[PDB]
Amino acid sequence: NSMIDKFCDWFEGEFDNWTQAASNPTKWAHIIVKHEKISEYKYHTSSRYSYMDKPYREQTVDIEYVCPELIIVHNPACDIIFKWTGIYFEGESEPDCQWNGQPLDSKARLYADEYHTWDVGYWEGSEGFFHFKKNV
Amino acid sequence: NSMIDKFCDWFEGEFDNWTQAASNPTKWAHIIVKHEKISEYKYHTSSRYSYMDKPYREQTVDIEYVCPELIIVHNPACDIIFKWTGIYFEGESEPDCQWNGQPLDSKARLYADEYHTWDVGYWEGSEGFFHFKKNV
Ligand SMILES: [Mg+2]
Ligand SMILES: [Mg+2]
Repeated sequence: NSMIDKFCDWFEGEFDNWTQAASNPTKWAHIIVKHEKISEYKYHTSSRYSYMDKPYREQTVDIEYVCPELIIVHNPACDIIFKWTGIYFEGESEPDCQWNGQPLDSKARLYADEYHTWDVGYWEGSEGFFHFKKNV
Repeated sequence: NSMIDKFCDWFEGEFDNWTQAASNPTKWAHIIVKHEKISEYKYHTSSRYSYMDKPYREQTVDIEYVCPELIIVHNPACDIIFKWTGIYFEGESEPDCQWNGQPLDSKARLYADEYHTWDVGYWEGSEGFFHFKKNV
């Protein structure tokens, strides 16, 4: 209503997983995710350890709408395709998803005030789902 | 013939500016540019100081053809639009070009065995044209 504008409302901002990290500091890094709006439907995305200024992960995305059901967070490296479930946006990487030469599988859940991400590399594997809460 | 396939032939590979750097080492860094083909019309691009393994600049691009005259090296951060001159591909950044929050102006020339680049930041300025020669 429109779906893409609602997505962008939820998607934009700064998120961090303090509660997750603090609750098991030896398992989960404390990471800050920033989705900064450049233009309408254009965001600069980045992830950083909270004690660092420089992100370890960084790119710019276009937000595309594919009628009727889909929101695509687009980058040539890896599109993430979101569907509205009735409660949140559920996202999954396209098949050809790669970071920097490594096949990647990504999942994401976008809520009104949380962003959950799940990234798995062919060789490097994964830690599981990060739970990022959106900052005020 | 087709123009986009010729572009991709010239664009793909590894380039470095040894002669430029060596000739004035206090002015020009020795940098290696790699254009690695992931898929048809899909490349992973990176620039690194030659003594480093990790690039300082890194992204994935889609190669798009816009009939009749244009080749677009696409990334949501900054499209570079190339025209065939009769001798080489001349490239210029789209107006909305940004790296990571800084307005950027980019120019490039793509030859059969060289790649020249020119990047200017709003605040940081520029060094001028880098002269990268394509490695065998
Ligand atoms: Mg793609
Ligand atoms: Mg664009």
